[PDB]
Amino acid sequence: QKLFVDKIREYRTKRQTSGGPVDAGPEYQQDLDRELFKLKQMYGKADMNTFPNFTFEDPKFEAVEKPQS
Amino acid sequence: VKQASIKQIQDAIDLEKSQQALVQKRHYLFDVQRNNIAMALEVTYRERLHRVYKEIKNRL
Repeated sequence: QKLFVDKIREYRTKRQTSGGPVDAGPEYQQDLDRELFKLKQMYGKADMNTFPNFTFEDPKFEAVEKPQS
Repeated sequence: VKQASIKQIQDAIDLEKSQQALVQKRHYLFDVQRNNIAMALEVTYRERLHRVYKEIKNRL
C-alpha cells in the first residue's frame, strides 16, 4: 500500500508537467525521427491530402483491320 | 455413257445447293468482333474505381 501510494504520487507529479516527459532526452527526439524516417521509407512518401487522378487510354486495342477484312 | 452424264449433272446441282447453306450463317464473325471490343473496353473502366479506392485507403 505504501509503495503503491508513493508511485501514485510520483505519477501525479509526472502529470504535473506542462507537456512531454520530464526528461526530454538528448537522443529520444533523434530516435523518434529515425523511426519516423524508416516508417516513411517503408510505407512510401505520402502527402497530407494529395489525390491524383489520371486516366489512361485503351491499351493494346485489338481490331479487325487486316487486308482480308 | 448416258448414265454417267446424269450422275455428273446431279453432282453439280448438289454442290451448288450445299454451298448455299454456309453463306447464311456468315453473321457470327461480326458478333465476335463486337463482343470482344466491348468487353475489352469495359475491363479497364472497372480498374479505375478499384485503383482510386485503394489509393484513398493507404493515406489514412
